[PDB]
Amino acid sequence: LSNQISGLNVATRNANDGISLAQTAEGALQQSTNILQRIRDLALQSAN
Amino acid sequence: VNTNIASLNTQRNLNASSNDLNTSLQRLTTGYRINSAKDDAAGLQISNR
Repeated sequence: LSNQISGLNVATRNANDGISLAQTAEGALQQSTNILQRIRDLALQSAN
Repeated sequence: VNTNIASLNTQRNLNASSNDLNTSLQRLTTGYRINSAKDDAAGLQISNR
């Protein structure tokens, strides 16, 4: 039981670090969506 | 959770909204939707020409 709870705690910690990593990835992807939105903005403005 | 608070997303949002508010303030005080500033460089060329 002690081995189980210790491995469980370290696994929950690793899962928390993974959640944070994926959160940074999601933020970067949202920034990419904003950049592509601005790209389409200037592209359709380039119809002129 | 005491060494830091994750509420700084609200700080980011208030910063962005203050930028938007200053831009709209400029737009209304000069009467120009596109400012004499950087915004809409193509529209800026059209306006200068």
